[PDB]
Amino acid sequence: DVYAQEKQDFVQHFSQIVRVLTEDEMGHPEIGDAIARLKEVLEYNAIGGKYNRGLTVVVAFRELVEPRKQDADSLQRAWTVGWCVELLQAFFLVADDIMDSSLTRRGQICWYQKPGVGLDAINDANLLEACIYRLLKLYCREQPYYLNLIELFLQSSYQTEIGQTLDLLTAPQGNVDLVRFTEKRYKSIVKYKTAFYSFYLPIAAAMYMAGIDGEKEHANAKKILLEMGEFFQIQDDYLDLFGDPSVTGKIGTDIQDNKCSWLVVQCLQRATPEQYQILKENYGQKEAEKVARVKALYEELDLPAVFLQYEEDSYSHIMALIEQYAAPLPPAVFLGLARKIYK
Amino acid sequence: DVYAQEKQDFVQHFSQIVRVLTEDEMGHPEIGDAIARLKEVLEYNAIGGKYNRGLTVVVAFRELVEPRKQDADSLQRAWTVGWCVELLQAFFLVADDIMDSSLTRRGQICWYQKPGVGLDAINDANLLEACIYRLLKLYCREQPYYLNLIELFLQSSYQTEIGQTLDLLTAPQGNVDLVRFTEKRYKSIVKYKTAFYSFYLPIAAAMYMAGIDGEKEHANAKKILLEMGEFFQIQDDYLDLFGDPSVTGKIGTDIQDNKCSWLVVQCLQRATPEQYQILKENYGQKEAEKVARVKALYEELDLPAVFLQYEEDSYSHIMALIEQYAAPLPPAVFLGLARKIYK
Ligand SMILES: O=C(O)c1cc2c(-c3cccc4ccccc34)cccc2[nH]1
Ligand SMILES: O=C(O)c1cc2c(-c3cccc4ccccc34)cccc2[nH]1
Repeated sequence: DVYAQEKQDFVQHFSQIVRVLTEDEMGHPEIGDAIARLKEVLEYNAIGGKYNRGLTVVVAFRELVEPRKQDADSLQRAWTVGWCVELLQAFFLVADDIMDSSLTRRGQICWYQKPGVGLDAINDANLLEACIYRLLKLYCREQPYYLNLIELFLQSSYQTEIGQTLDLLTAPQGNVDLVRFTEKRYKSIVKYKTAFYSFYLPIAAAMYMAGIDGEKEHANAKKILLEMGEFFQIQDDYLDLFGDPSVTGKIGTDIQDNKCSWLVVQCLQRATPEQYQILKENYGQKEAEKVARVKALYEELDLPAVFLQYEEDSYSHIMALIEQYAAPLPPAVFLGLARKIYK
Repeated sequence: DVYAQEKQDFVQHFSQIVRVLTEDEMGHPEIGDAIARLKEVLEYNAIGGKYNRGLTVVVAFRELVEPRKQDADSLQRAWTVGWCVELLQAFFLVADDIMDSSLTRRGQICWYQKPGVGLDAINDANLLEACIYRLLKLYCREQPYYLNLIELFLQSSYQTEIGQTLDLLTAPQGNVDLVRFTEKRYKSIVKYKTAFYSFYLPIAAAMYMAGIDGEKEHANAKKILLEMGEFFQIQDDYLDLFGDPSVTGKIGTDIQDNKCSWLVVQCLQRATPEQYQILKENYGQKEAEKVARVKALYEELDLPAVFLQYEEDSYSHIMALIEQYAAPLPPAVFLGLARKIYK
């Protein structure tokens, strides 16, 4: 795929990002110790993932911009804006792992769990966020899209933070309540906390870099991308349990962690008073036996079949969304992304 | 003073800020619960202080802009940018109180310590930061200084975060070391963590709003304001101990909290090997007797006299800085601020 083609150049560019960001202690030797800590924070948190969100900027750039205008400088800017997306995610992950007491992230121990780090990781998360705007100034200050990119990264941080607030209010640690776990609530959490920054932001960033700044074009691209975001998170909640972890790189911690998953939401909708009481008793419990009972209840309520009928309607619908709203953008912009998610 | 004159109108404008920020759930009823939490976060954290940093924007605006151009709309923008400074501080305080395990802030319990809040306050701090850029867009999008304000608020967040990193590395909780407590380190911490956002940011924001965007003018104003910032923090560290808390609104928690204070720094400089060992044994201890021994050592080393000779040299020096670097700005811009700090 077009993602694997662009990966190597993109991952190689991280060294440049780190160099340019650590080139602040040249004239200001006084902050050197802080800059060394910033480097360590970048290396641990911005590296070790799939880089899919960041690569989406680069892939979309290649497809939106005329090959003739894709010079050395424009590509460097595309790889930087791609890394800004990856930094925005690192900032979210570092902080979210603190708030939900996570132990591991991308196979390794969470940054905040590292000895000597702890709650200092809050400042580290803030620094990761600050790096975006430093990189945008260093690389894009002179571009006609500079302001659009700044506003886009700010609006996406804001939407994600609203999504995170909504998530925290729905699943309060200690105040365990399944009444709050509605489809309307789930869809809003997914839209604000995940779909905007993961799907709309990288394509939207690529669009502005190509000079596509029209509100209607951005509204059209957003209608497609937000639906792709809903599907992705719904599919990810299934794979957390009903998915053979050979393919993935994570296992079912959602039942024991008391998460507002798409599974628990459908389970509640299709529940009899007795079925609900079983879920009420077993969901969110650290006990192995209790986790095993929820899985059995999900299987009983046709949830692997419910997810298949959802996939079916979703495959056709995203194709309808691309058919109707991709123009004037090349449909391959959305299709290349949908292939990675839907297959 | 000119600060007390502008206070009432400024504090009354908070209601408008909260209304405009909570006017996002009109078209998006789905995020209503999150917006209610944002309102509660604003009301608890942005209110209850002296509002000095925010008022500095408004006072400086009144003195920099021609009375004829100070219309209804321009004043609303000045009060909003003043509130953006107050929000930037709320974001820093909420987060810093988490990182150093603070119990109280402005006489009341820290937000994170409130039952049901806890580490959710990290998201709350992030939301407070996001509100700045929302207010700048809502009020200043159409102004020729829009971008300058965005970049100024971003650069100030970055400088404060670097200052906070430097502070955390100097005073690691558990890894108690006085060797790190140097004057060069203290001055860098104060400059990055405090002086930029408290002194340079509000005047600089007022300057851009007046159309004063020149690099030399900003460099001149910064030379004055950074020295005012150094003095302020040095004076504040003294008042923490040697200052009768009748005047202030806080007491000596710096010795027991193991802080890199200007006092402990001078104490180390003027220490014999024996005097250092006493400090090494008693500094950073929760024990009342141990806290009492440090105070006695500071008194012995002429530290109230050392601070007076510092005040003397500082009074003349800031007057020299204003004399030399205020032009073309009215010197009252800096003088009105220095009066509040130096008297
Ligand atoms: O977050 C992960 O580890 C992950 C990412 C993906 C993606 C993916 C591929 C290409 C672009 C994307 C843009 C936004 C979100 C996800 C993608 C497809 C399948 C599984 C995944 N897991
Ligand atoms: O932070 C507090 O509570 C406080 C603020 C002040 C100020 C002050 C006054 C006017 C403008 C300022 C701008 C930046 C920093 C401090 C000021 C003068 C004395 C004591 C203070 N305590």
